[PDB]
Amino acid sequence: LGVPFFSCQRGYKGVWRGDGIMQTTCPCGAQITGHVKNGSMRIVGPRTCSNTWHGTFPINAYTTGPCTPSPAPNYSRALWRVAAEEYVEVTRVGDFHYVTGMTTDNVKCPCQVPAPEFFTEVDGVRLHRYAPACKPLLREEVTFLVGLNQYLVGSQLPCE
Amino acid sequence: GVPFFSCQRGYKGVWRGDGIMQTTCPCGAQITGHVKNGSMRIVGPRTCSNTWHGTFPINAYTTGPCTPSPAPNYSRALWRVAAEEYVEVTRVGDFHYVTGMTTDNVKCPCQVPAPEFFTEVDGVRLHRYAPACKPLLREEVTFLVGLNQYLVGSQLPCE
Ligand SMILES: [Zn+2]
Ligand SMILES: [Zn+2]
Repeated sequence: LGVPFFSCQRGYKGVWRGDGIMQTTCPCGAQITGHVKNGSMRIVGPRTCSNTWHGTFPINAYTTGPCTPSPAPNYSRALWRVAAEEYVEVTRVGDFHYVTGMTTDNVKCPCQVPAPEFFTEVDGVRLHRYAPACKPLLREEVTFLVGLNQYLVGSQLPCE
Repeated sequence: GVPFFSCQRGYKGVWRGDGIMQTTCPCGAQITGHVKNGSMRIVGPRTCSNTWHGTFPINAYTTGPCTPSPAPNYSRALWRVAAEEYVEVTRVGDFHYVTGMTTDNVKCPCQVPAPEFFTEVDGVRLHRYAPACKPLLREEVTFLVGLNQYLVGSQLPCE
């Protein structure tokens, strides 16, 4: 049962790539419409959805339309999907990035981070339509694989 | 919006996640997929090739909690390696080769991902959002893996 405000997903507010009409459903039940033109989204929604009031658009498995978010480069943390059902948590310090969490020990991730629009989530905001459930993040005494080498959790990504 | 001929080529195979998928084919048809045990039951009008072929066209109008889990035994795939750039990968046995790219000097990861990370596999789109694919350049262009450069047609180095 969707409930106003308490059920609401934290939506995206920012630059969009592509123009047209976006459509989504907030977990509260609200249908949110985004009118996108020149990188900017105008939000239409009901009074009962936190997204309507914040001017945000909750991206999820029920999002449709031609546009995609282009997230701001000043993010702190991101969820990066590195295998079919596995995630690494990326922490951005300056221009450097660190794997600070993972869903399973010895998860293999690419040696460099992609552009932020390839992240599943940035600072708690979902960016992708399909995304597997994130398992609880392991942040202690775990390692990740890059090729043949093992790196300790908190390590910088090999290529930087 | 012409029946059969406007139609997008759709996916048929294993899905992960069970539940109800919905999409709109470019012909205008609404197609529903009921996913149970990784298998999809199609419901659609007889005016769409996807109904007639048992397939499900994944695009910007797809909704539902499931995703394709394609067999690792494709021949060619489209791989989105930058915001608006793609590489074409050709598989031969356990080896992969970059056989096309949308711009010269594209950088790509050294390893191909699992197939569900491809935007297209053998002409079947797998991803909901996907930027338009510019013409694929298949000759006299280079791709980069880290600091190393390779001519089109070359194997990906982490193999
Ligand atoms: Zn809501
Ligand atoms: Zn059709």
